[PDB]
Amino acid sequence: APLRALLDAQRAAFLEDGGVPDTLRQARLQRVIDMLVEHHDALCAAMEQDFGGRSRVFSLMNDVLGSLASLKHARDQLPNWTPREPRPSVAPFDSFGATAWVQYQPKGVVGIVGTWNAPLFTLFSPLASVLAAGNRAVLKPSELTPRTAEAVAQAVAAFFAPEELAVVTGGPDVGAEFAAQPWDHLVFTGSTAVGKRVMQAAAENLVPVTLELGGKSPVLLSPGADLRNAAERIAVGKSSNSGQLCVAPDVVWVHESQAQAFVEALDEVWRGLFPTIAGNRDVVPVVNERHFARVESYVADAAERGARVLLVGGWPSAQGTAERRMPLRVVMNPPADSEIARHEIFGPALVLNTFRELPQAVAAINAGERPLALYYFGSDEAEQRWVLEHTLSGGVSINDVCMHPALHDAPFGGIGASGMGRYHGREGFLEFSHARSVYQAGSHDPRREWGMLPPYGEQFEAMLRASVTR
Amino acid sequence: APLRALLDAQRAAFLEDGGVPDTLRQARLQRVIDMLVEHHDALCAAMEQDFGGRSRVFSLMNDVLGSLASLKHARDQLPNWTPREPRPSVAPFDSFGATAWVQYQPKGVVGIVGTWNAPLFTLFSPLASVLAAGNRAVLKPSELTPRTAEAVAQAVAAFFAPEELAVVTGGPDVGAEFAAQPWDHLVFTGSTAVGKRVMQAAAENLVPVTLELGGKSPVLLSPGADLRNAAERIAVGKSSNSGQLCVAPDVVWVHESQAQAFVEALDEVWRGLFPTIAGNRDVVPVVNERHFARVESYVADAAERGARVLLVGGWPSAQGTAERRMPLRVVMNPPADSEIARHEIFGPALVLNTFRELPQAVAAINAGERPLALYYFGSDEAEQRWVLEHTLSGGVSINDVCMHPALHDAPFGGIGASGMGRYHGREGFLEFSHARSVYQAGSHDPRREWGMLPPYGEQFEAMLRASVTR
Repeated sequence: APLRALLDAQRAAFLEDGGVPDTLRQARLQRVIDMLVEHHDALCAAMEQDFGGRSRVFSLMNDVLGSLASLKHARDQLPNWTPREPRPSVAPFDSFGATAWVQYQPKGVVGIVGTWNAPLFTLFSPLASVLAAGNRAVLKPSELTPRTAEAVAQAVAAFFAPEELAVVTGGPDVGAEFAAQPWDHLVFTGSTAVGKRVMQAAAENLVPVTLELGGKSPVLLSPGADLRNAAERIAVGKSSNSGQLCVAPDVVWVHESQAQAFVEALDEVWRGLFPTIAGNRDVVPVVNERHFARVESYVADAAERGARVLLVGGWPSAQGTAERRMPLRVVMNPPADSEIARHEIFGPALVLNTFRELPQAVAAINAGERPLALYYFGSDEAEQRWVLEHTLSGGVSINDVCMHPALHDAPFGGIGASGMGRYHGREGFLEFSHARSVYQAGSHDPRREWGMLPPYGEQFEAMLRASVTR
Repeated sequence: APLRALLDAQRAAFLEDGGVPDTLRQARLQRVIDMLVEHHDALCAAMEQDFGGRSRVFSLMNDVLGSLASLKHARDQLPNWTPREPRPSVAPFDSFGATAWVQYQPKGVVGIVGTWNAPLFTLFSPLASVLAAGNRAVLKPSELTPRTAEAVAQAVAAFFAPEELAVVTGGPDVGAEFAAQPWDHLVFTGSTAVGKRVMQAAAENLVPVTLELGGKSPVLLSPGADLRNAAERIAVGKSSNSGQLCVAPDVVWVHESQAQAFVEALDEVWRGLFPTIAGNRDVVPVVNERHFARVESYVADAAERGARVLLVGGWPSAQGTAERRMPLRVVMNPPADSEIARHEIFGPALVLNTFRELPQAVAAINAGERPLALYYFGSDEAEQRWVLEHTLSGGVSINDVCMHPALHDAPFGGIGASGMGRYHGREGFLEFSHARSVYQAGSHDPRREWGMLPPYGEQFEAMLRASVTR
């Protein structure tokens, strides 16, 4: 009842809104920016405590500045997106004055369900597109970052009336009720398995959904790639948030003859990034004991099944285990029925699979679900093109990892099991708009003269038949 | 299994296509064009007999030429849609050579479920966009047009290998198995209630959907509108297919003082279009006795509840009833709990609601579900703008009805209960494509030398804080 009452109040205000001018959308976006600028110290502290020691430097980059960048881009660019677009109209009536256009209008009240790994970005980066399109919104921060959820709730209550932007906090019971409301559009970031249940819940009210989901993002290492450079970039991206990123490298494909050299370079880079693991505040802990036991169970299962497990970047210790801070474990060619071959790792472990011929790796990728991200390292344009043409992933980075979601003017989203829909840029503006085609009649209707109206003319029928051509 | 075996055969062949060049997509579209050109007379005969007398002129114009025009537009225009689109890359790394683009790739195997009221158009017009995007497809014609379904199946089997394009026929049991398959995309046209169940079925496999559904499409008659011109255009569009169109005018809103003039004009026009009703091959029958009883019960139920019912365009007769050919019945101001106020008519009856101030009509529209189409007649540009700004519908026609789905270069689809997603034009190409964002790294990575890598120093932190600005 209280959640529905909030949706109804936003909807009542929207139906009185009518048109939502550019400058009102920009003012709303500016208000969100001003709120984050005012509250970012409290927000970084909350994120740190929620993880049990997540670096405020990483939070500032990933969640605070990442969100601010999305919001500013939408603020500054949306005047280019709102104008209507004239289109050719229906021939031959356009020869008599008929015209046409597409106009974009907000859908109304959008719900946004965030996740815990980037608990501001997964709320405020989709919000930037949602507000640019002229909607009102309700945010549901993750209960796995409850200090952050509460700081976001207090901050929005201080800056916004609830009819314009509101926050709902609570456990997964609240989230479930959230997903069942008749929104005009629902955005969800989270696991593939939960995304299915979100879509089932949305189906009850025909709510369109943006689902940003998961998978095992592969890296393809060209047999001709600079292995030392690839190891550096992959180490930086994989160690970010201790692998707790939706686009983190999950499986690396490397030529058999280059596996050892790659792991050695990966280890050297990682030890230079993290000279200690236990007690190192730069190492992001696994968010909680549940997810720590999850990741560790994949590693232990792989070892029991006979896969070789390598330590990269340090040694485990009692204290690191207690802090949920770990070096990278690399699992070589795990069996297809092992847990780590079948689940998203989302943590400090990595699968390293070897190949003889790069099409062998592409075939394995294609036999699995389509990942949110796919990566290719190399310098052979023909090979790069072949890999992309014969795969499908949500997005791609070439000669780096984890970079394409930071593109403001390109869509960010999945495909297949990694999700549907997108946000960011003009594509994200379109996602939360209805594209409304309009035909406008001309002055003179020639149908009656031409015999096109019943009782139908024989000449008209003759002309219809002469129009059936290749 | 047979249905799944066919999907798997198409999927296996898709994975071997790799890239799908423009010219292959054009050849596929041309083969569909050639098939329809070769078989259109037999298809029009099947459609006539399935309805018990649907005009071969109407079928030729709407199902045959409508489908052909969509396919030829996709064939001729797709080389404009497939090129990759460069985009600004991620700052500051674009100052170091990083680049980006969006590339479009087919999703794979698309299922298309058609309906009976336009049994070719609702298969082949979405198919045009599906094939333009590089996909393979399976079609499910409506079983309410069984001769047409069979003719489509035989025509496709004569012209196409089933791994490229195939047809499945059968009743609701087949339709349910069809909606449960793991397509890469599913297109469904039909009622809102069945669309809900389709979306529920798709959720189990995270299948993205294009749902083209229903509602009660309203006409707003400005008090300044030319009433005779509006009556003429509305009579023509409402009598098309005897109202069995997803964008047919369903409710007309008229100022109280103009209702009589409008109904008199509508009658005069309708009698000119159909001087007789019974035995008149120009009058499309209601497709079968079930839908005939449905439509007639809405009329009866409204009169039983006190609503005035007016005859437009002729007088009912025993012969007309047996043929399922009727004059228009106009139901005035029916109560909100009447069947005709709550259901899509989709036949030869129309609700006429009166207003004293035009905003009353908009308010009532906004209190119901969002319709697939909305129409405005008038000459006041400001009033026209106000109406469109304060309503939302799939599409719109101004000073005509039923025209905007014939736009080749604008999307066609619904919003809210009238559906989600779209086809036609570049928008339809994009519907059945994945838009894959790609970041490509530059030569020199500046992060290390700028202190952006762990171990995190205080100067990097200071630079981050200095970036937190309005």
